[PDB]
Amino acid sequence: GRGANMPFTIMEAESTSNATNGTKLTPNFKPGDYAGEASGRSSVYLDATGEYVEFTLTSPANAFVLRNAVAENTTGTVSIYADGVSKGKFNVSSKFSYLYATPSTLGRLGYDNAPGAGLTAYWLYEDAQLMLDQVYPAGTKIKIQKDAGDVSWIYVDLLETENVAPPQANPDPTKYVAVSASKSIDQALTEFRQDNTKKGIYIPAGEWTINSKIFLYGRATEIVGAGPWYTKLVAPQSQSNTDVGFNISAAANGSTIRDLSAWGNYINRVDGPGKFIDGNGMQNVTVQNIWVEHFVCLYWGVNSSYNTFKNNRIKNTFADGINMTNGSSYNVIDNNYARGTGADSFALFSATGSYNVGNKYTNLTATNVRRAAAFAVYGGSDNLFQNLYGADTLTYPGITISSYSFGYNTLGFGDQDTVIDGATLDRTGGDFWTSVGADDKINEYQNFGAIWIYGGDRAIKNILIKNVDINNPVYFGLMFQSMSPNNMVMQNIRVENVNINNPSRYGIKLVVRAEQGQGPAYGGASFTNVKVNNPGISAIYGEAQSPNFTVTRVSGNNW
Ligand SMILES: OC[C@H]1O[C@H](O[C@@H]2[C@@H](O)[C@@H](O)O[C@H](CO)[C@H]2O)[C@H](O)[C@@H](O)[C@@H]1O
Ligand SMILES: OC[C@H]1O[C@H](O[C@@H]2[C@@H](O)[C@@H](O)O[C@H](CO)[C@H]2O)[C@H](O)[C@@H](O)[C@@H]1O
Ligand SMILES: OC[C@H]1O[C@H](O[C@@H]2[C@@H](O)[C@H](O)O[C@H](CO)[C@H]2O)[C@H](O)[C@@H](O)[C@@H]1O
Ligand SMILES: [Ca+2]
Repeated sequence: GRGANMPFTIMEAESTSNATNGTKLTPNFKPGDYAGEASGRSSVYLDATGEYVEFTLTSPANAFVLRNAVAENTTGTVSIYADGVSKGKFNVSSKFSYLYATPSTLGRLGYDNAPGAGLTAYWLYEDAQLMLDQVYPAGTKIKIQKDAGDVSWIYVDLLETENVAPPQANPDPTKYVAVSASKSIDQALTEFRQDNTKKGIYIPAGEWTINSKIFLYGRATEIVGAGPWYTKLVAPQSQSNTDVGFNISAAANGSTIRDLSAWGNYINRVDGPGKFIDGNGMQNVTVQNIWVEHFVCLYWGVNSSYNTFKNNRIKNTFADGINMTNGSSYNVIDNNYARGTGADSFALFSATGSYNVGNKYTNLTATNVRRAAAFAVYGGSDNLFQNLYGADTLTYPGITISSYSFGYNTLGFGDQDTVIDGATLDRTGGDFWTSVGADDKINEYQNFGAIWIYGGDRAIKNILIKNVDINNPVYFGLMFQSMSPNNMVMQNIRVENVNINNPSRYGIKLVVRAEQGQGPAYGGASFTNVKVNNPGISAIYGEAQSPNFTVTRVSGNNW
């Protein structure tokens, strides 16, 4: 029960509770693979008419999201049945999936949408959303079945089920200017700004074009939809990579955007444009119960403080889900669900104001991270990451804790703890970068544990990791590394109440030589009640070869 508390239930297609006459994939950790990229590292392949996967509802549902893979450059249907009776068709498509690179150019993952000579397809899964005209009770058999006229083949990865309430009306037509078939979002906002009795705008159920960046100014503005399944803001879908959404000027600090969805038209990553909400320096803004897809990011804060992002769904983006940078402090990032981000799902990048401080990243779920980490913290002071669920990273840790500057002006970690408290990390880690001349070499890449503690070129200190379960990480549970030649001494690094279950290589790795010119870790870390269970090779690697690093076994360690 770690992570976000969402109204939808997620059921893996391959669950043993699901009858099927299709083909259940054996798991692997390979990017560019229909198993490796699936939630749970497996899917059920339906490849003939009449092949099905049968789900059983554990909670009532009238609405469904099917994560699936179909052929490149295709659209079509797959059928849904309730208790053996056909009830509709999902619109399945690869419009937003299939991003191309090569095994040695994973730095391009997400950027390049066109197939080409010698190029491998990655980011193979996408989603289909469907609402049915009845609430089906728990115990209903919901069958996904490939009938005549459906797509030639489909990998079924998981099903979201949800009991969606009826749409919520305009809270008060005399205070919220309604968008309508003949009144645009921009026109409603102009009416709002020019009449001080208005609190904001209401966007009814429907599909509403957002073909521009919509600027909020004048004063604090409320933007209220009917619910994310009902109010859909849609980037022009015959265009691609249009920078649309909202941009909140300082005059509109204190605004609220809630209860709606935003459907972008990005088909690859672009660096600069592409955040659904822009709000450089924004303060006291609330973004609540919105569902956003196919943007580069939901939000990328820049000295943005005292904001609240709550109850949101961030799916299938081309870079970070939410990042808060360059002084962003005292933000509440609470109870958000991310799946399929294109870079760090939830991130905090501290830079020069000296540190990002006082942020609370709580009750967060980040899964199917298509590049980089589920959670990432780059420097900062007095920031909390609490009750996290991360799973199924393609290329990188579940949690990155790093004092590398990336060339920006930053002091690294500060004098108050950065705390990871309560986290479950399932099948996290992966391959990235290169390992030429590396120690402990198993392939052409650097190899990443579920949690990466990386001392870079800035101070690495005051890190507390506690109450973490790490299940079946690709390679390692905890991976400690110091950048040479800087050799920053890690101080006050403590690990408490951690279970590392079935890591394929080591429970703990102290990186001895990541690549040519690099050396072992500097400083130390303490371990209290850290259990390593059934490691593939050994509980800990690198201790005897890291003479500048002290492992302190306080108590309760079985290694
Ligand atoms: O603060 C660093 C820069 O952040 C943003 O651009 C990011 C870019 O550097 C790269 O990391 O990709 C992400 C996602 O597309 C970009 O958001 C700002 O746009 C840029 O002005 C900053 O210098
Ligand atoms: O050195 C410049 C690059 O630094 C970072 O990436 C490092 C990478 O090059 C390799 O050496 O591995 C280390 C980790 O062991 C990486 O941190 C930046 O991420 C990259 O953008 C720079 O080009
Ligand atoms: O061509 C636009 C769009 O069509 C499909 O998605 C539908 C979406 O437009 C509408 O708002 O909701 C429908 C029911 O949930 C969706 O099926 C395609 O799936 C999508 O790729 C495409 O952009
Ligand atoms: Ca699955």
